[PDB]
Amino acid sequence: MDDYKRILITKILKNEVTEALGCTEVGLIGYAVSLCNISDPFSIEELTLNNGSFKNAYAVGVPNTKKYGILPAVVGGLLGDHKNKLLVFNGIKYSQKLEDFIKERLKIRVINSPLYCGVIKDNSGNTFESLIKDNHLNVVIPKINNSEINGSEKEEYKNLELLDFLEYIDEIPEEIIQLVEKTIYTNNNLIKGDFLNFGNDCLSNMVNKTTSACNTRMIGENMPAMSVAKSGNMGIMATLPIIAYDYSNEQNQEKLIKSILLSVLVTIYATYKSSYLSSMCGAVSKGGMGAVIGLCYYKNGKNIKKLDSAARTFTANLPGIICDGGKVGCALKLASGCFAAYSSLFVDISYENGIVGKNFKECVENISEISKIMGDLDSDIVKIMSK
Amino acid sequence: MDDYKRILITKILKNEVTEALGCTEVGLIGYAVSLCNISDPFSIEKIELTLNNGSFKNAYAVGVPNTKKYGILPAVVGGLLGDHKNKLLVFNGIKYSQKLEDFIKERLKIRVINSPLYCGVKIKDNSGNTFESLIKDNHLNVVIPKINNKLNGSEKEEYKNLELLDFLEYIDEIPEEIIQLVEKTIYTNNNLIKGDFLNFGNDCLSNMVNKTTSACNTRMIGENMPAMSVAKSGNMGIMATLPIIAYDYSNEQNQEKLIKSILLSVLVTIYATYKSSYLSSMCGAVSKGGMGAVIGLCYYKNGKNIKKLDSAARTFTANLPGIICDGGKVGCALKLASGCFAAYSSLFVDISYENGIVGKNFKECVENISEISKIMGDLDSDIVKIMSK
Ligand code: SF4
Ligand code: SF4
Repeated sequence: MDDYKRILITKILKNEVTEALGCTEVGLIGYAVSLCNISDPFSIEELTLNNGSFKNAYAVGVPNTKKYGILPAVVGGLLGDHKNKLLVFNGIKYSQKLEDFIKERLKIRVINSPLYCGVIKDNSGNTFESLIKDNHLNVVIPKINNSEINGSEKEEYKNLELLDFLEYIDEIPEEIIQLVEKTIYTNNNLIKGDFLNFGNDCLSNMVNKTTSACNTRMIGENMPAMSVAKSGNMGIMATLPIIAYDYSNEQNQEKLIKSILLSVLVTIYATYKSSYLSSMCGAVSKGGMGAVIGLCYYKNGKNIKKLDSAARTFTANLPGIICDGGKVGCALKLASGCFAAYSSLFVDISYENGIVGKNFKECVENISEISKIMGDLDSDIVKIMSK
Repeated sequence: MDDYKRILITKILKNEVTEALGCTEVGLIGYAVSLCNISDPFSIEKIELTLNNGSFKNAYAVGVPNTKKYGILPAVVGGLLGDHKNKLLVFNGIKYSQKLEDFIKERLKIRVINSPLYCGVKIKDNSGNTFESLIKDNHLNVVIPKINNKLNGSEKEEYKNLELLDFLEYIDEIPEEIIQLVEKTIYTNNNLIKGDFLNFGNDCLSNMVNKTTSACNTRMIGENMPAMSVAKSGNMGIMATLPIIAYDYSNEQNQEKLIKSILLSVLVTIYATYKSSYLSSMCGAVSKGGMGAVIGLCYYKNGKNIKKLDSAARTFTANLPGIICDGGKVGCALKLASGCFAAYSSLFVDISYENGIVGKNFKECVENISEISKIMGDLDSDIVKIMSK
């Protein structure tokens, strides 16, 4: 209908929906290490990360290494090129000898701060330092210019309503339809085998597929994930429950496309609302709100009261949860999210009950404010993991 | 097993496992209001209820018995229509009058404070008379007027130094009094099941979530039915017992096995509560009762297996940590439902200790969970600040 709304939503969809090869933090570490440009990787005789980064990278698989941790990311950066940027681990040939070489020399130190990735000395004596700072991945020392969006457009998207999202998925551009199809493609390709299949009912398949794709993204497979806001697990949480619900129901193409589009709209909105960093698991919360709105739209159509009830039951169900770092166990958390979505399709919770919001907007507002309240917990998380 | 261990375990089980009629916060509010002993409630000009963060949180959206209503204002009306001599049972035998609710709604000015349990009522009437009442610290102690009511640590600390092996050996030589306690617990909690709350199938976990949420919803809406509570947290007891009851209902139908598993669940729940010595806005009921329930479920499925119980604890710790305690509500049941999930998912998945906050065994898992609860702190003030809108 409206013009400014369609163009803003289309632009933000083209912006937020990207492809991230696995965990972004190991990718950033490898990119910084390749920016150090060590000529002979075996000639090395210095990594500084913030609490959240060290947490997320302590037990996550690095692409094309079949290993977990920060040392594989550093070795892959050594064996990578700066021109690949966040895809620094592409085309590499992992050498166990270089891993064993760097293990004795890689001295890592953690700091309490926002995003900070600062790196090495060689046999000759030369020292090469590099730094990547701020929430937006901005290189400060290699100065290699290279996603952002100005605040006015984000603010205009925050001023949208659920009705606007319902109207947008009825007048979808062809580029956005193909984007949704490519998203479903990338995230469905992440399903490899069984990870948590405990039945043949709908929620069984939902949990199975979601946990399998999350585990695939975690174990360091060389398969990209269609991420929203550079959080791949958030995109998995937003898309896969809806995919598996559609698989166990009508097997509808356009219906699933529209439901996932509304899910992504809700996810982008929630991420915009949760403007502050948080140690609360933002991926689970936001992706699950998106997924439950999409599932309610698939079940009841364009029904405002049903979507409000789903958001209320979700807010009452699984609010507040720790983001203890990218891990194989993260899949389990997403599994819980699936539950929180399905349970919200059959339960009504009054607005008075606790932190529950009065509608979709107020639910998202309350969840975002509580995420702001839970605050900086990454310091204590890193202190715990070190033991 | 050792003798001192068995005697301590029996004492602590008979101590923590009590019967709570629930809805204790609205009951406290109604009792404080009834201590004013208002003969004619309709002569009031302004009421001033003062609650602490925790009390206002837990009583904001809980059902009041014999009122069929939710909130603090129904509790205030029920206290006005009650007698102080009824103590916490001010709401028994009452006939709720919508007219008195509509009258008091215009005059009830509630104010929140940052303190331990505090319920102070200050009522004025048309004549000019003022009636004050106050309840401080524990529940049972009214200060205005001065009807005092007083509420060892060595036993708690000795219980903290036990191992899961002690709990496994105790459920093999159980005294008869403790067996009767477990059976009465199962009876009380199965009687709390009233209808369906989240039944979307006839499979095992469907029954688990359904029955658990049904009994929690029954305890929440203000029914005058007692609940077998552990550490006076009824939802904790439901979370610890009912998942095991429902898994046994959908599997082997074994009596002594279910008794032993629920006893181990209660042991693990009490242990987790003892370890989390500091207050937290994190949902302690879900966490502790679910740790008990998942240990009991692992004991029912795989028996006396240390690695199996370790894996269950690891997957549980990785699964659903840090849920909010946003006040006693109908939605609380949903959280408990999630707990069921968090337990069942741990019976078929192993999570390495390297994955995040997970500990190397059960003991370390509980220790990390307790430390994170201690770190999260109060936060209830901001919770009520959010709820007030
Ligand atoms: S818990 Fe959620 S936010 Fe934290 S690492 Fe896992 S997927 Fe990401
Ligand atoms: S939300 Fe959890 S901690 Fe809070 S009252 Fe309900 S069961 Fe207890």
